[PDB]
Amino acid sequence: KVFGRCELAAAMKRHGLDNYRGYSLGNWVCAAKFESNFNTQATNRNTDGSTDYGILQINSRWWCNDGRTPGSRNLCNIPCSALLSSDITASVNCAKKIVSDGNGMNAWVAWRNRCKGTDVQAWIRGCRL
Repeated sequence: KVFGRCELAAAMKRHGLDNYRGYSLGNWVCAAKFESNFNTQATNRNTDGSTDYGILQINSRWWCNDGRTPGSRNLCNIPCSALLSSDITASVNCAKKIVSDGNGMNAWVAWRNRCKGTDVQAWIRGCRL
């Protein structure tokens, strides 16, 4: 599923990301934009052999099982395919664990490089929330 901007903002809010670990909703929407272009089915292979899955490009070395990432963990206790669903619950719950891990949203390289310190509120401009 490819979410609209304001649609994804509403979904993320419904599932408890707004101010989650102190990160306003705009941060999350911004992260999703640059990670996946709001596309739940986004996958991207990494040089290390792991793969990133879903709206927030969660990695298979630590977070989900895809059955092909040697020596990886599955800390979110989910198959990586769960992260490609039109229903974003698995991606959100897994993101909550990731952002709680120590480095906050810096875990998302695209967030650090493209969203961090910018006017992230712009991403929820005009949305019914």
